Amino acid sequence: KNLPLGWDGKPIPYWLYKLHGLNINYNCEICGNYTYRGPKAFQRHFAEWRHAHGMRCLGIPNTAHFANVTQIEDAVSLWAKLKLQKASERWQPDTEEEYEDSSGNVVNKKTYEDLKRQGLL
Amino acid sequence: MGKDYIYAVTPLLEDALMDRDLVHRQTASAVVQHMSLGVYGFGCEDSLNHLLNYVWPNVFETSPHVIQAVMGALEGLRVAIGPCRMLQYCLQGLFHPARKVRDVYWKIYNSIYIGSQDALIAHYPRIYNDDKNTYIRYELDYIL
Amino acid sequence: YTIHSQLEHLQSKYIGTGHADTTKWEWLVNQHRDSYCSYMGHFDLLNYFAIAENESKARVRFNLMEKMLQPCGPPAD
Amino acid sequence: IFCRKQAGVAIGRLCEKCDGKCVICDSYVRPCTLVRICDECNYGSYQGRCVICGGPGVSDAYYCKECTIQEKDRDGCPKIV
Amino acid sequence: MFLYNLTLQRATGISFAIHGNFSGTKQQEIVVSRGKILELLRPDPNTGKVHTLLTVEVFGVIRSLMAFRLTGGTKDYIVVGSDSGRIVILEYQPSKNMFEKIHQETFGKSG
Amino acid sequence: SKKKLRRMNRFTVAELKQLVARPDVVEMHDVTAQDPKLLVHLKATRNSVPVPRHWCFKRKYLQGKRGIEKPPFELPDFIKRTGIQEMREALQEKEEQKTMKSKMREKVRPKMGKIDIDYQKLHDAFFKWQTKPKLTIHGDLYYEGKEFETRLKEKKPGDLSDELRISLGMPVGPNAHKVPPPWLIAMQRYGPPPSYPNLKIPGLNSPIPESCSFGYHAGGWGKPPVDETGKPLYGDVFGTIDRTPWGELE
Amino acid sequence: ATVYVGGLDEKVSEPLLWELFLQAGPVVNTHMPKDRVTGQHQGYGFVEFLSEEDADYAIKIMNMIKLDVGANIFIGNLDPEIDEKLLYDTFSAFGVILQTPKIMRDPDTGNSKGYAFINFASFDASDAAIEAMNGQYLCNRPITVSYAFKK
Amino acid sequence: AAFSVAVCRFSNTGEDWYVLVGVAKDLILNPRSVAGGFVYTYKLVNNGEKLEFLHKTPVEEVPAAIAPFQGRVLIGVGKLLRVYDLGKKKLLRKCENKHIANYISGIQTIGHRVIVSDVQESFIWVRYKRNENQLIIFADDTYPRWVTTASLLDYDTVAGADKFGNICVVRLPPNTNDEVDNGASQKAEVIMNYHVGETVLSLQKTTLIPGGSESLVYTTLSGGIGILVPFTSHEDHDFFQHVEMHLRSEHPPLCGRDHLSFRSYYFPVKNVIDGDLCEQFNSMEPNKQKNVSEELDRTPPEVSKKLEDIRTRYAF
Ligand SMILES: [Zn+2]
Ligand SMILES: [Zn+2]
Ligand SMILES: [Zn+2]
Repeated sequence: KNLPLGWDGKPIPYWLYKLHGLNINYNCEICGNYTYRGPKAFQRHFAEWRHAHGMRCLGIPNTAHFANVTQIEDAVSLWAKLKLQKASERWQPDTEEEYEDSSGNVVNKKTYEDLKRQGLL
Repeated sequence: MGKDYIYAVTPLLEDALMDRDLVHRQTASAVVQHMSLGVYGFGCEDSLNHLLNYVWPNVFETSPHVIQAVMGALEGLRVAIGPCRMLQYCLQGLFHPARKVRDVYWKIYNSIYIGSQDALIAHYPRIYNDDKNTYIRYELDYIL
Repeated sequence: YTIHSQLEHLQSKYIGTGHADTTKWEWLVNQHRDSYCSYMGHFDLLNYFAIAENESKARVRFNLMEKMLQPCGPPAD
Repeated sequence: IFCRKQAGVAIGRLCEKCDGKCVICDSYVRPCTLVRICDECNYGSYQGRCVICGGPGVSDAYYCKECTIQEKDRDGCPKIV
Repeated sequence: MFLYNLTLQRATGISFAIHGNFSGTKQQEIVVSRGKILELLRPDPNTGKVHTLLTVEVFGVIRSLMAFRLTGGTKDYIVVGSDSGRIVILEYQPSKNMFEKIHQETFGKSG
Repeated sequence: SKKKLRRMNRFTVAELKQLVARPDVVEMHDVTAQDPKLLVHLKATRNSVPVPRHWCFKRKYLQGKRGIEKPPFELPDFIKRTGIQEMREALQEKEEQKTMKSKMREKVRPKMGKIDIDYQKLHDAFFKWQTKPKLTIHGDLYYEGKEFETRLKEKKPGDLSDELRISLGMPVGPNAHKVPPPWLIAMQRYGPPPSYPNLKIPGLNSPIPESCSFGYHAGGWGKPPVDETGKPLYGDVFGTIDRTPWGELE
Repeated sequence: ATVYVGGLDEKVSEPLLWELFLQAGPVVNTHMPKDRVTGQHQGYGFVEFLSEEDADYAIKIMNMIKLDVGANIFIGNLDPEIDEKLLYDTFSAFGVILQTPKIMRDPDTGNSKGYAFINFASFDASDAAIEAMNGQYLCNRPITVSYAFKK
Repeated sequence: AAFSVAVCRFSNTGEDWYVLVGVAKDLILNPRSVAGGFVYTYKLVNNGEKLEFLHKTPVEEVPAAIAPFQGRVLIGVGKLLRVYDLGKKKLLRKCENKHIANYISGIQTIGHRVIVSDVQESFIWVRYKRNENQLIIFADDTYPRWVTTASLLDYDTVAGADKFGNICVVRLPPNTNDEVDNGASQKAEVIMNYHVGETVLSLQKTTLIPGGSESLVYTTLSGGIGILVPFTSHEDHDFFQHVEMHLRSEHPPLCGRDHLSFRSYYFPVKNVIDGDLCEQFNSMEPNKQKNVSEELDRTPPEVSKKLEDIRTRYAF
């Protein structure tokens, strides 16, 4: 009858099964097309292992920002803009930190040290 | 003269606001109400914040006495703790999917609004303007 | 529910309240009107704006009370 | 149930059963300000009655200092009619 | 910390004014409003110098100020609408040099 | 059906997650809300405080606390100190032993002033030794079982306890510095964390704690882990104004 | 990631367990899901350090941390610098200890000459432990363990 | 349009001062929009008695605040907090931080800490780690405060004004992990809250009369000037505390209001006594003067002298 387990390993009675709503299945694509019954079960799975692995091998950490995004192209475009924003709000001294040469004209830190230690500055 | 025993009493109310029964939480809420109205203006606002953390979860409740003492605790706590803190507690559930939660938050925000509708003018969030409306308040961010 | 007769009398009593279905438009427009009524009432934010732009108190309050009519865009639909 | 048709300058009064409590807060202490009622719940056979008992107006309905700190006393005739 | 708050120089800017015989005479008095302050000056006709007779605190916001004379009396009451839910009625006592509250009517909430 | 066309407006959780500027918030039922762009901007505002857990649940608020057994409330120190509890315990045991007849006999001939506890003991507790309990700042609603975990988020390595030292084999007190714990031993032996590591071990990846001892017996620092060329395992395992408040009471 | 907390100490609380997990690296899980009857520690636990090499070196470090048919094993070249509970936990990784390690120390002083004997659970337990520590790394004088003699 | 000024001497050069001026370009106010900022340096010559122009570096935004900081200058340009050092072609940027919420209307900095003060969120404590040369956040506030100007009271305490009336004092908790690497890590607390009554446009920590103990001068936007002055003894403190706690009750304001609620208009009062209500005991009536000074069981002489002298030892 497909009746889910209890602690004492029997069928769960029907009004209780309806309450818990096991009928509803969630296609988690990250998890090897794993598919879950039970909604909070589904949700905790996002921090469960199979989802963790899925993430690692996706090439994107299991940080919360993607939890409940289950399709992988959505995940990659999401983490794409997220990447863009992290690189934005990083202060990178290479392109920001900027140096005038002696000659009254300015370059960045990088190029300053570049031409500095390749024999002019 | 509760500004003295407020500290002694808090860990007992937090004790009884983590469940013991309906009547347990109904009564600890009444105590919070009266402490707040007594300690209005003496700076013991950290303690009433701490007890907000424990009273606010009972917001979804049904029994008339229980939810009623809860609402009373929140009016007292509104004068004593200020209306920013309570508008922030009431922000996110104004526009919630559900309707039980939308309704309780609009009940509260109504009572927070009626009394002290005029502070809130400096407490409202910043709500961006889409295409065909203007929603930011540029009045407030003129520099000077 | 006679409580509700009184309570939508309360909605009729206090312009700016809400109910569980209230729309972002009514909410933010009511807060915008209230903001205006208080910029007028408090004798000093008026100096703040009067001085921020180069206007004068009559100019200031006339703008404000004109804006009070459709402050946050046109309506919802 | 409330009258709440707005306030006035006519004081309210208490029967002797109802003697002592605030009108809403149901306190027994530290009353600060006097109560006022509306003309409509002021007239006639309702002159000098108990806002709560309906009994004869003898003692003065008052306002618990909490009710005045929260200004729940600025709404008008709260008569349970 | 524990602080004590003191004002050395009152607010000077003027927001509202009324003119009336606020001392019953036909020497006229002027009642102006600073921010949270009600200040009364009487302009001497001799030199043309205005003496700032009475400067009082009201701890509120004066949003509206208007004098009025009763039908035939010789005094000049003040009606002040401020930011409490009240209308207030004021008078001058030169004998005590003080504003006096005749009546007081609540009609709503503060702010 | 019109609710069903708005239900076709009922966008995808990925629709949301990609649209939104702050994606941490987006949750399950967010989408069935009449105005999810608002709802999410709100939930991503500063300082605001999210709905309790338990509106979904079928069980009421703490009917889940139902099961367990719970220990009675624990007084404040400054109230125990004044020694009330023992007075009350003694009176309790007395009146639980006494029998009905003797109870009424004491009703009619009272033991007037059996006990005493003087003032200035009380008045000094409440006015001289009263102290700030532990409070939780804005936002941290209590939910069921929250106390189930006493404290956390000290990911710091140096955090040691005295019972920890004792029941781990290390020292308690001024020697909690000069005592490298038994885990710094294999820190020196095979390392710290592969992808965490941002912790340096004292005497193993950090320098000598104040007056530490180099040596290979019990009670020393051993070989500060170094390469064969001399550079340590990491860091340096060997080791190579006017903050006065303005308004303050006397 | 998943590490077997063996010789899992009874009262050595999961809280300080996770605090040591952090003081070593990624404290992500400290769990000793015990008997459904007892509540005390069940001899083997799962400690997850979400980085594999983190858990590896944390394990190399937190090993040896001081948490009758002849099932007694003789253990010499003995480290005199140990304590009772720590030595018992180290011996117990491969079995119970029905007698804590009795260190055959001289009585004139109270400092040992380097031998002991320990009643473990099984003879195969003494076998495995004495094998993994045959000549292997003891505290200061390398271990040398095997089946014990009878006195 | 020039909106910010600072006189500084960079240390690569010597004691040749330069004036820096923020100058925004082509602004609108009620929409918002700008064209762009420019950084006017002048060499402040004639020992400091006339400026001659040096250069005007273009920049992204209305450059609304400039601060001399450790041989260079911190500059708020809208959302950016960028650290600048000097050339005479233009001005070259040695650091940047990009995490400030909206718009940086103030920078006040102690020997090596920065208290940036944005326009809507708050004070935001920022750290400059020179050797890595980073600008990194460690502690900010828990409220929104539209600040108009802030002041430093110590190494951990900052006083703020606000556009709506208030002054507050916010203090870092005593144990701040100064050097490290919702939207923050650890935050500061609020230790006082006062509704002055008018927009307060400049605070300053100062002493007036010689040997007078320190003070806070606040100067509003309506011709008001005043001071907030500490207490040295719970005897003083409790005294005026009770003085006014009775004064509210028996001598309420004229204009209908309640004093507690007027001074806690926006956020409740905390640790400030209303010297201007206390100083009203003088102009009170003998009957009430009695009643209250008898509650204090001091004589109206005792009260009034203890009232006057506290202004005596701080101000005039
Ligand atoms: Zn009442
Ligand atoms: Zn009526
Ligand atoms: Zn009655």
